[PDB]
Amino acid sequence: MSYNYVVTAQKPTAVNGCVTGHFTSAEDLNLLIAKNTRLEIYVVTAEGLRPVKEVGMYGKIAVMELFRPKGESKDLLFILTAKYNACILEYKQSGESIDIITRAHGNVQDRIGRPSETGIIGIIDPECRMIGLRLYDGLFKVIPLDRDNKELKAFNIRLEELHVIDVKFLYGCQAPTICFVYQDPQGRHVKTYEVSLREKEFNKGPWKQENVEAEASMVIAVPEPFGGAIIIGQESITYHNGDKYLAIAPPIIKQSTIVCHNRVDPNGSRYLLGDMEGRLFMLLLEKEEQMDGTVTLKDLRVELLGETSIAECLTYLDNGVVFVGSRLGDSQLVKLNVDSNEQGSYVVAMETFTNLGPIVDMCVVDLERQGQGQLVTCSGAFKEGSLRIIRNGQKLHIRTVPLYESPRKICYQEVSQCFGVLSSRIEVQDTSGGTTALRPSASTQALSSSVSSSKLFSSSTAPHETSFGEEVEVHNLLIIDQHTFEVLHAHQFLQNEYALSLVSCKLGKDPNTYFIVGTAMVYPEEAEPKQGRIVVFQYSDGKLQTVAEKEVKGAVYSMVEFNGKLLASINSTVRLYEWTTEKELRTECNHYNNIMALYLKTKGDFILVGDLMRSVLLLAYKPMEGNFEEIARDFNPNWMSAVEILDDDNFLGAENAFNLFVCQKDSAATTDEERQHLQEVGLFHLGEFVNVFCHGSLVMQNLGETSTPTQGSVLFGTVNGMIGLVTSLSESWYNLLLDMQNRLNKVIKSVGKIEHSFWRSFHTERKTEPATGFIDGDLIESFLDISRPKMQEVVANLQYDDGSGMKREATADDLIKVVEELTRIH
Amino acid sequence: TKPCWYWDKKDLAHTPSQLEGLDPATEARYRREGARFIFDVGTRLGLHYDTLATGIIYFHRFYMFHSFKQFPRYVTGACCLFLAGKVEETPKKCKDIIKTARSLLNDVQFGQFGDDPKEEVMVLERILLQTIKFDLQVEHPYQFLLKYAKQLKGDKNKIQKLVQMAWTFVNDSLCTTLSLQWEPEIIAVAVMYLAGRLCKFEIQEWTSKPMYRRWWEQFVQDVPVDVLEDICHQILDLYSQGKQQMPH
Amino acid sequence: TESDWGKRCVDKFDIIGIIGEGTYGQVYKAKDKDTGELVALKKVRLDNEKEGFPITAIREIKILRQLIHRSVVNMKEIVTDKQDALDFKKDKGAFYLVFEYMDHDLMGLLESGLVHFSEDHIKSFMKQLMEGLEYCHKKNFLHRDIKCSNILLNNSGQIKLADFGLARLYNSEESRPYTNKVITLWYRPPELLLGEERYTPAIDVWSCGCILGELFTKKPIFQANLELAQLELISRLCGSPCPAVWPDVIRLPYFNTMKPKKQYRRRLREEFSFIPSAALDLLDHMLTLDPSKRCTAEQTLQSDFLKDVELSKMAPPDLPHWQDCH
Ligand SMILES: CC[C@H](CO)Nc1nc(NCc2ccc3ccccc3c2)c2ncn(C(C)C)c2n1
Repeated sequence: MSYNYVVTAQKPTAVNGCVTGHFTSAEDLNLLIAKNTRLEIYVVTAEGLRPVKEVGMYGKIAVMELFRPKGESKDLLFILTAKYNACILEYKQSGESIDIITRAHGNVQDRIGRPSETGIIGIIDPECRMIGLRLYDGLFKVIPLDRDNKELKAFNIRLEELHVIDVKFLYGCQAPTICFVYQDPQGRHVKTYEVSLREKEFNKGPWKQENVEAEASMVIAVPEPFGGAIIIGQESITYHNGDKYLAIAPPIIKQSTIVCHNRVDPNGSRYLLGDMEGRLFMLLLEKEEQMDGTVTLKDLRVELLGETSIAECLTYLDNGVVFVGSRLGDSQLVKLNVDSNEQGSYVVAMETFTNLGPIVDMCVVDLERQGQGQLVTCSGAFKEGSLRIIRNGQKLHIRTVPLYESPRKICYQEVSQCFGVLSSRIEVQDTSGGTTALRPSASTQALSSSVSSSKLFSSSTAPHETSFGEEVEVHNLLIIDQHTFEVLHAHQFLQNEYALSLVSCKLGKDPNTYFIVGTAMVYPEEAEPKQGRIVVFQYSDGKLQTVAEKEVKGAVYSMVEFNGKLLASINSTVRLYEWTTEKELRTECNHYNNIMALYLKTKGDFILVGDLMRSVLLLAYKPMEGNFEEIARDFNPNWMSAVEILDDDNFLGAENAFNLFVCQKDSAATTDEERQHLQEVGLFHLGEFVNVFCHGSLVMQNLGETSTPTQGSVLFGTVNGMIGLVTSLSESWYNLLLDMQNRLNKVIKSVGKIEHSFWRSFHTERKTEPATGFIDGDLIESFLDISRPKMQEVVANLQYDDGSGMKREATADDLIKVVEELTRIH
Repeated sequence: TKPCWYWDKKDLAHTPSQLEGLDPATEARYRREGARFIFDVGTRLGLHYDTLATGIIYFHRFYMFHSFKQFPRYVTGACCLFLAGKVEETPKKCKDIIKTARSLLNDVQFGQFGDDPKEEVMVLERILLQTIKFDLQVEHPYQFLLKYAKQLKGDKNKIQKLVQMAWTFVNDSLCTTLSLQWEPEIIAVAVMYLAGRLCKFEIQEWTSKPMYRRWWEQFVQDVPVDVLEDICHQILDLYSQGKQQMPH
Repeated sequence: TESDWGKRCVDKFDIIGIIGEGTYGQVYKAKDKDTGELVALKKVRLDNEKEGFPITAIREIKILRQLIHRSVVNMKEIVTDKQDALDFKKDKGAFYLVFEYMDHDLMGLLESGLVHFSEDHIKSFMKQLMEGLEYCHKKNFLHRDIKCSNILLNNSGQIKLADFGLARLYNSEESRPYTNKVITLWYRPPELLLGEERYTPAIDVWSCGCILGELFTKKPIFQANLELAQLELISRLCGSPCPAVWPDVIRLPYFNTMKPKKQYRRRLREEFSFIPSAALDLLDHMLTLDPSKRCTAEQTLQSDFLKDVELSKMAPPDLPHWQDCH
């Protein structure tokens, strides 16, 4: 068996959702921000936000909504986790003591059901009579909000429309009414149903089905006076209410997909709309009063306000202060002005909240020779793309390097005192037949620049037609100084060539240090790339020189230096190249029993391969024979997102289900079959998507004791910005910390009353296994935050083992010292 | 696709056994003794008649490729029965076959098994499988005797007498190389034909074509009486050579 | 000739790698040096010599040389390790069962979560499987290990059944004693959970029905660890076994022993209401408690769901091979 420990070095930073309400007091205005597994509670002031409370939940926050049922003084909060843990929460404050109350809780998972394409949707009635959940195709789940439903028991109503895009409860209806956009073979339509708690079924809705735009994406519930709904698409915005139908199709919104909406004026007169290019719009409802005294919607208007960070969630708060909750870039507070500035914009940034964004890749480098290490991340996407320099100093100090284009891979080249970074920018087919970039960015603002003139694929004869307005990716290799982070050089790859892998190394007997890039020729027609390049560059005297190119019959997904040779993965094939005295790559040996060789790691003559679906395979280079040999494979099927070698026997992997596992050689060599079986000894649900695993640590280790129970250091970056660390334990130390976890889980009160053991259980749509081989360091590190009575309750009857003393009782003060040492590695 | 498992009578003059100096009578004797050894061992163990026949067919085929002087026949027989049990889903442990083989064989005969009987048998299974070309599925006259008899309608007792007499002739034919000369379908017809002559029955009357004097043609196409008579002659030769007489 | 099996050496195949772990030996991917055909080799080791050549392999050899159908895996030949020269006693080399290589196995596609089946995709999948099962059933063979892993899919969309290690002939005339624990618990029929021991070919139909439901949910229907818990899950969906729906349930060894928590009513149509009507009717008939009332393979092919499915229009599963990296 294997024993490992996982801690969070940086908590998730990307904003997944934000709501405004009166949660902490019926008097205050609150903003609740939901980062993955973390809830942040703020109070709105005239300058900005006052933080008041933050809690963690043992689950990814999927639905977060505020409601105030009749009889309550203040808003209550509903949170549903991605594993279907539901709960209703209340804020309670006693002087200086702030705590969160779990008013109702339960798990609403159905034994049988198909998870929907558009994900979990949760909505609440305007009269707070029920919670609507869209969890599975063809079903609508209702949790009625009666006083007695403390377990959140619910029933399903059959829903004929299997493919629902979005559903929201409508305002201004006699009985609970849902408006949903759904898709069937005839296109997309908007339909309404009524929800009867007494009959537990749908009844016919207030207004007829209407066919809507093919890409109708979002449903807006318009409050009275207007009533009805607004449906946002790619080209048009439509209002539907009974007989009335309006449609505005302004050309400005066709340019970029609108992803978020928020209400500004409670009367429904004004809404905010945001799009993927970061633009912020105002949607205006023009009122017309009839002599009857009724107010009808006269027209719709869309007005461009300015630019924000590419926003996942928008919240208007009060005054002109809008909170831009971003998942791909930094979140923001911005102020909307009545008068535009001299550039024509009504939006001026107030504050910027750091978001490490998607961490596509990262490396650890000692820039100052401090014997510490600094973490350089490829963070963000599109106009939010950046590099982030991260060091320990008690908080993390983070420098941001804006690129305004997507960073893909990073590798450090000390000889050149610079970084090599792969990046891609979006250009659009223009009337010249070529393409035009939407904004200047790192690859266009380089000091010196170059473009591949390779003739490898120039024979073409394969037609690829272009339509005006279509997007393309343009890929570049950026040479960036390690001190100024100035883009010294930008090399642009071939049209339709994607840069997928990057290394910096010396090969063979060649004293030169090269940047080597693996690419793939990507055409929309192809299911899987069938052409690619390995390119050897040399960065010398401010210019990048193309040294050699090797044509391959696939995508070079991963490369790594291997004992002076170049190890590259081309589709299924894993290949080892030698670097000749003629400065060309020469194939030595190949391995072909793969589905798709997405990831490669090495140690000595051993190679770890990560497959798209066949988990991880341990290969070995046999120098006596000049070829590969399969040592062992993890025959259990997992979709890999990243891999890493812990030691000669233990191997770490991350699954696309937000799970981590460790495989070991069976080390019971009585039969060849046992040796070739990698056994999954560790299983753990991280809750994050791990893009990159990197050996290293950010703690200051020079001139220090640097002694800890833990051995080893692997850092990993995730899509939500979370950075974590995996380290190894001895059997004795694991058992102590594991036994302590079981004791802590009985003592510590969970938000929503979610069992910790459940949360960390390995989970896919098809399996759920109890965690094994992993200590939740974030749980262990919480021992230092629980009250003294609880600490002493935890240590009761706790014995140590395999120590100098076989059995040794633990005191509260003894464990405080142990945990504090564990806090020193992160 | 599939191998050919039938030889001409004339070809049996050139088995490995014959060419190593064994005369035709001796090889015929060895085949009877090996087959009957298989039959007796498996009967003591309670084995289905198909399992006994399958082992015997493996045995007969084996010695079309090997000589009796280099492969002791009772070891081969025991191995054939051991494999037959697994093929026909009537498995037996090799130790139990040895135990029974020892009970039935004298001291000289059991000498063939050498110092370690089980090992000599288990080791041979490799050669057996390669010899029979991994063609394990075998059909036997029994299923055709019953399939064809079911299509006869008439006096219940005369037909049952026909079947049992023919069934006995099938059991007796396993001691011969007929298994190597004619498909089982033909064997089943030949034994029905022989029992009919011995019982003075006119089988055509029991068929759906009572005026079709060559009654068997509706069961087995393209079979001349010559073939059925050759089979009948060879079966009765066993009875005449021995002291046993036709069952009747 | 092509029929002289067991003599050709495994030297004739370049071994690419180890695809999986088998019952009687590991399974390897290989390429024929002469033709370039990718083949799958199942290693049979008789060196254990506890009871000689494994019966599991004997069954697969015996049966698969008889069965010829598009939806049944083809055994191409049997090859051997370099044999010891003139020393058959010392020869401990193994034999290899040569099979056609299949790109993927259903479990792998589903567990990785890398496949989506539309109604049309499921029609093409089930028709091939049930036609293959019918071929086997018309030939009176029972698979007895139908599980997602044993169903094998090529990227074209051709479906082939594979592991016949537990297959045995079925006689309606002569009831025979059979082994009670045959199929994986998740795909095991209720009759065998109660210990039938004389089971029908409808055991394989139940398993295929569990797969049918799974293809619409991407999750197995009856996931349990213990035989009783499995009967409980089946009962929650299909209804509790009782003479009202299964007159002969009272004859089964464990009927009185393994009672479910309640005498549940059948809800299969309610919990599967998101399934298309033709499929729900097929599922309802395939997941019938009483094996003598459970539909046959032929009856499934004469259903509104699979009857008019044109097999020429192969309709492959939607498997992503790019953009899955990022
Ligand atoms: C019998 C157990 C196996 C494993 O589950 N099943 C199995 N799997 C086959 N291919 C799918 C497959 C499975 C695993 C892989 C791993 C890496 C790379 C490629 C892989 C491909 C296959 N091809 C042909 N056969 C014959 C033997 C019927 C097969 N038997």
